[PDB]
Amino acid sequence: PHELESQFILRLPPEYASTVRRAVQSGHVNLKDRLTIELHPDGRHGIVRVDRVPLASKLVDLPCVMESLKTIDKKTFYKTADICQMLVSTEKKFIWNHGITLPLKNVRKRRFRKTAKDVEKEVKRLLSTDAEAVSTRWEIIAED
Amino acid sequence: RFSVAEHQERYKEECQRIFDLQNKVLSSTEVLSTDATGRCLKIYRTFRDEEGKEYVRCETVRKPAVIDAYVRIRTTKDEEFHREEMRKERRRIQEQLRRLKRNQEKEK
Repeated sequence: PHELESQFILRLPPEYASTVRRAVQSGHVNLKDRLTIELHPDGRHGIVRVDRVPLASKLVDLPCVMESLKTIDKKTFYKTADICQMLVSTEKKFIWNHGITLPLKNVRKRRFRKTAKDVEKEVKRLLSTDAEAVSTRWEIIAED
Repeated sequence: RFSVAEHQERYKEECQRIFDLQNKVLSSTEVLSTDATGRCLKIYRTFRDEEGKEYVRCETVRKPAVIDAYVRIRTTKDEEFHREEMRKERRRIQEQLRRLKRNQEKEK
């Protein structure tokens, strides 16, 4: 079978980003030894090791949706993957408010329309507790 | 009292203005600085502990989002009056098949 590839964006500190960029544009396999990525079983924490120097990482959710688009002639572009996550290196904490481009900053707060009426999972847990019970008493309340 | 060119031109100009504001804001390379009832829900739960006990838990939900989803199920389950029903249907099918076999025996 075929499994859709999973692309994400890696953001590094600027000096380490310059060393990683120089090693990528060089093209040797020396970069392979220099750059490693260890993702912790939390799922939202990691180490990126640049030149064997550990950096602390967080995998965050991006507010917009990006899409990688490949081309052969630079006139027709084929969508290859959807990017929604970034492993910035240096829950509410795992949500990034800004977008990658310069015009998109504070997009989640300002350029996103918010419509409102985790919570569903809590309601399911409450229903399960009511089922495991015997007698349930309920009242919409006031200030108390 | 225009009902024709006025509405059409007004819509057209608002369209050009929005198109031109969006183009400018998006292509900007300027850096942007980082920046009804008022009623809660309370539930009382009765359970039996190991050995013999009958403790009662009173839990208050102050999240109006949890409230809405919780209540909507009860109101639905209150009007909803199933594995047990499926078992009953299986029993009904068994009885019907036995009756059919009895009918076959009567015919033969």
